Amino acid sequence: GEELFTGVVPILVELDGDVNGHKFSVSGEGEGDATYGKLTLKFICTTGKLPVPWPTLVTTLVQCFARYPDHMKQHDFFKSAMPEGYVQERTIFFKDDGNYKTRAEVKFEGDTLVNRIELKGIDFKEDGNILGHKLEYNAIHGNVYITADKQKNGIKANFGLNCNIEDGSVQLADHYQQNTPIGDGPVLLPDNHYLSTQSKLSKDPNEKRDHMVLLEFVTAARMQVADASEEELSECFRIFDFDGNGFIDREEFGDIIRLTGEQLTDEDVDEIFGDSDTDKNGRIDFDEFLKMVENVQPIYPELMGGVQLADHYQQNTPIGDGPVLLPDNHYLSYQSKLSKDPNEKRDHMVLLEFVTAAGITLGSKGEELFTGVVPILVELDGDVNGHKFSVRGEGEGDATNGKLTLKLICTTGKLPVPWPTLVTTLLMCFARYPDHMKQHDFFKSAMPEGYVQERTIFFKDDGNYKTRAEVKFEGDTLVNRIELKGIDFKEDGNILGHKLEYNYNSHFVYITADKQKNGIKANFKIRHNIE
Ligand SMILES: [Ca+2]
Ligand SMILES: [Ca+2]
Repeated sequence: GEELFTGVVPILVELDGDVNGHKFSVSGEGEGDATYGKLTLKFICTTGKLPVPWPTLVTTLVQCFARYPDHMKQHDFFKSAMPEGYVQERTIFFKDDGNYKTRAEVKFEGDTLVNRIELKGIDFKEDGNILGHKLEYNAIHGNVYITADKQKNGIKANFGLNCNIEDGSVQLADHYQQNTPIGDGPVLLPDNHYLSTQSKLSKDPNEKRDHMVLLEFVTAARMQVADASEEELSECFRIFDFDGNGFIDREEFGDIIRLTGEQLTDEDVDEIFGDSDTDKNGRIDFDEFLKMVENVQPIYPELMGGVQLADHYQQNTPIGDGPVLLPDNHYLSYQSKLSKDPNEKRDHMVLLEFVTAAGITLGSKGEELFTGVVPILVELDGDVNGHKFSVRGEGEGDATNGKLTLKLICTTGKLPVPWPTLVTTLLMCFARYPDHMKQHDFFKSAMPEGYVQERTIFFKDDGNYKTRAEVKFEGDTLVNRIELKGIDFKEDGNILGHKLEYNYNSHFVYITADKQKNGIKANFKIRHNIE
């Protein structure tokens, strides 16, 4: 292997595509600067209008221009295969839509680096997010997780790539990648690492054709525990250890490891657990966790990278004196979707929550009010660092499917904090408890007359929220009335400086009884993505 990438290199890109019978060609040109991990490319659809969104093609349309730091040069397969080049193949699975299969040759032709690609797409929905042009033209980013494939003399890569849908929600594209060298000469076969990639999409004002301008940065990295503080490694362990007992069990690992990506089978999970549990005692201690972080490269970058932790401490008490169910220990699995009503002019959040109860092995009263689609009202008054605001919401809850849908409006103008920081504050009564767990649903048992739900939320390296809510029925409407006080926030921090992404991760909320207050309590870590 040799470095023809020491300076600036001219790039050509040619793609021929067919997605659901819709043919198209793309031609691009630009420059690559590997020493700074930089590309600049202008891409043109030569066949008129592109039948798919430009952001779906970014990854298909030259990773040999990655910046490999000096301590990682021995892991750069891409450059080592030059000038003869490599074959890059992918299958890209769009969530709830079709897939692309791609085959590219990336090689030198003279002193120009050329990417020649054929792409075939199938099973797309003609008015899906892809063929219906429903994605935003923003920016994409992600980590490309590389492992050696010694059998083919090359590498594999996987990564989930997110792209914003026009309604503010997120489209997932699951990438499976292979690279093999075109020639016979030696190549570097790397230890597990990843490419940290940020893509900037824009337009030329002077270009009439359907096109994309791309500025892109690609940097090689490898997670090492030596490069994180005790604090950070402890935080990361605690994401896994969500029952707070100091050790990671199999159920926990299964739950949390699947938040690092969508591409692990039940067997892959069993394997990682077995490999990490080096003393075979059925649990991952902290020393074992530290090895597991280096061996399974996605863990720290996906759970902790670019994340703002919010530590929640919660307590729920019945308003009534009627008897309630106090549960054995268990947890709630939360998935959340954030979107925008395109006809609401005020600052607002549409929130969809999926919530199921789990974590009791296998071996009513105010249930009934939830049989039952139930209308919800939400009222919050807030004060964060002296900044007052009110939120008013309405929607529906469906406990039989663990589903709720809410539209929330800031009635005082512009919300002085990001909507995602209020998601947890703005209805655990709409969780679906399995039939073997119905005796553990405190939340429904307190209805009709309801419960108080208090929290303290600690934003790491920033201020905290304190909340008090009453959740009760008034007639046939379920009402959540909340006061929120926030203090000690930094005016240029991630909260008051609005540097949190408009999306939401999945979480497991461990619930325990609090018999002395005749209720339940819970503490859990929320993970807000930064930017
Ligand atoms: Ca544990
Ligand atoms: Ca162990």
